[PDB]
Amino acid sequence: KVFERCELARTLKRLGMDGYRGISLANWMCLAKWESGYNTRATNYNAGDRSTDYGIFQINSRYWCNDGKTPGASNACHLSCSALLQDNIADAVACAKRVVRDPQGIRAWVAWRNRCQNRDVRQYVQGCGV
Repeated sequence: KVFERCELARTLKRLGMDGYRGISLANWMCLAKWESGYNTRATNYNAGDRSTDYGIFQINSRYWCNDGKTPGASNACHLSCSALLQDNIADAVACAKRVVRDPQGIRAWVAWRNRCQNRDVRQYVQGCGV
């Protein structure tokens, strides 16, 4: 599924993402935009450590979900990585929350660092009534 900008914003808000652990909705919108371009079935195989980034937030197999093929991986969100490729993002949002309940917070994702930190993210939720 490829969400429209404002469509995603309302859904994330509805799912309790506005300010979860200090993170604004516009920060999450900025992450998704740069991670998968609002695409729920985006995946990225990282041949280096044999892991894959799944879904709209591009959550990595080594730490967050189980795909059975990542060497010495972990499953913190306790989900099958298929749960992160659904059109219904409820599980992906629940896992992204688990990720930010970690020391780095939203900083866990390097693309957030590169394109959202100290960047005007307000533009991602303008006109969405959120």
